[PDB]
Amino acid sequence: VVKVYGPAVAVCPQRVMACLLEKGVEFDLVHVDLDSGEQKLPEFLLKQPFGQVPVVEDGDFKLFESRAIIRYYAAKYEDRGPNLLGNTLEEKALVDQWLEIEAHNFNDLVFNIVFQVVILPRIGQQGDSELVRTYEEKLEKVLDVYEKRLSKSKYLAGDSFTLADLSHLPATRYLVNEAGLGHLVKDRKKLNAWWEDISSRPAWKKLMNLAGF
Amino acid sequence: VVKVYGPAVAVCPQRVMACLLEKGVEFDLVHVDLDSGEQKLPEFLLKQPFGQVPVVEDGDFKLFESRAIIRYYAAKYEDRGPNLLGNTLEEKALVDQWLEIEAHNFNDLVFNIVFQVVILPRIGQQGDSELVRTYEEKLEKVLDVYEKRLSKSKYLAGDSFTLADLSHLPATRYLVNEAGLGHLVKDRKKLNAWWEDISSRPAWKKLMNLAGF
Ligand SMILES: Oc1cc(O)c2c(c1)O[C@@H](c1ccc(O)c(O)c1)[C@H](O)C2
Ligand SMILES: Oc1cc(O)c2c(c1)O[C@@H](c1ccc(O)c(O)c1)[C@H](O)C2
Ligand SMILES: N[C@@H](CCC(=O)N[C@@H](CS)C(=O)NCC(=O)O)C(=O)O
Ligand SMILES: N[C@@H](CCC(=O)N[C@@H](CS)C(=O)NCC(=O)O)C(=O)O
Ligand code: NA
Ligand code: NA
Ligand code: NA
Ligand code: NA
Ligand code: NA
Ligand code: NA
Ligand code: NA
Ligand code: NA
Ligand code: NA
Ligand code: NA
Repeated sequence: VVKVYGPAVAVCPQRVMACLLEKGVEFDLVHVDLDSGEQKLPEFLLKQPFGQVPVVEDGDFKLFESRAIIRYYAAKYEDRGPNLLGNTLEEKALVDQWLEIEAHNFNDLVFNIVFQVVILPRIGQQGDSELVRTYEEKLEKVLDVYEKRLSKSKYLAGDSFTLADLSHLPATRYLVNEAGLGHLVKDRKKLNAWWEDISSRPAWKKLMNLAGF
Repeated sequence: VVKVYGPAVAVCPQRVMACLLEKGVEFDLVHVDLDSGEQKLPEFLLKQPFGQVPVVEDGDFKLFESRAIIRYYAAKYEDRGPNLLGNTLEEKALVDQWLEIEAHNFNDLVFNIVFQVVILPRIGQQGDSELVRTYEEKLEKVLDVYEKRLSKSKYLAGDSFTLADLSHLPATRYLVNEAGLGHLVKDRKKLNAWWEDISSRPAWKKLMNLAGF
């Protein structure tokens, strides 16, 4: 049984768990207490040498980097559950393109925002609201590209749900709830409909029930 | 024949071209003048809607995000030239892990450094040396993990050269030349040997001959 390391509430562990749930892969969650810096101490650095979560252990196989992990499990269990990768090399490439868009254009801004608005106040530090503003204005321009895409295609990589969509679930939820920036999605009709669809999937609802969201 | 858009000198176009050269894929380079902001104007935004390079056009197939592109061509031409992906799903996962390490842990720091040290002075702006210092200190800690890995494995993802190594070529060259931070590699014996190996590959030398490096 796969072991997943990290808090249930954290974005990158959730990305992994969402894929495992979609693919029907049993796992055991091992909390790592990011609040207290457990991920930076020697025991955990033997598992993830950059001191970040998640890592997975699957027998004597060990893997980190959330987007590497979801690609691995989507392939290992391709012929079960939803096709998350695409079939043809061109379909697979479009999944990869929209993962790459998620991982930089989108997530660099969303993380920055959530870190200032949500993470830092929890440890007694004021966020930099002016900086958050700059991220918000960049993110509107990124999401205008999403809206254009979703006007043409039901999901990001084509007409079916894939890893590309899945990878957005955890951070987007924080963006539109805890960070108070739901307008970024609600202002964009196709994006809003996409969000209400993907975030209502049974695997995601199960994970949110576990996490308390 | 594949069309690749972007300057020959730029990092992400070079990442793509390195893969095409390794795989023996013919291409035509279409310069995009980043110096003058061509990538932000309407004509180019029809090709890459985030206003960045590269994009590839391969008949009526269009793809952007450099790491999506190199995965596509490594798969489309798997049975020719070097195996860049790995064979087993676990080998492929380790390639993906080290691509993910390149794409965030490594490249976020190297880009930041090169932007301040190299890009901004070329447009008449002083870089923020204090900020560059902070990046340099983070990057030493990242590269200590690389050194540990390369003590155990010839290349990053295993005993052979893969996409994981390839993806580092363009930015590392800037880091150790134009940015003046060659000590980051030279200080680390296994990393230095890895660098002198991968950057001497014939495909890379050909590309550097084209680019003027
Ligand atoms: O330093 C931290 C500590 C945390 O507990 C978390 C951190 C950073 O980042 C959060 C996070 C928030 C938003 C994102 O887009 C993202 O990639 C990660 C994570 O959920 C939880
Ligand atoms: O705004 C720019 C303009 C550019 O011409 C370049 C930019 C940014 O980034 C450079 C760059 C430099 C270092 C990197 O690690 C990286 O990912 C990209 C690129 O080579 C060339
Ligand atoms: N590129 C990594 C990012 C991992 C990451 O940022 N993890 C966060 C949780 S979402 C973390 O461990 N934060 C605490 C820290 O960085 O100290 C991946 O995708 O796995
Ligand atoms: N995530 C993108 C990054 C592309 C990117 O940053 N491209 C740079 C060149 S290396 C660019 O176009 N810079 C100019 C700009 O951002 O305006 C990819 O990997 O393709
Ligand atoms: Na990780
Ligand atoms: Na990340
Ligand atoms: Na304001
Ligand atoms: Na698009
Ligand atoms: Na919890
Ligand atoms: Na691109
Ligand atoms: Na990038
Ligand atoms: Na100093
Ligand atoms: Na390692
Ligand atoms: Na040139």
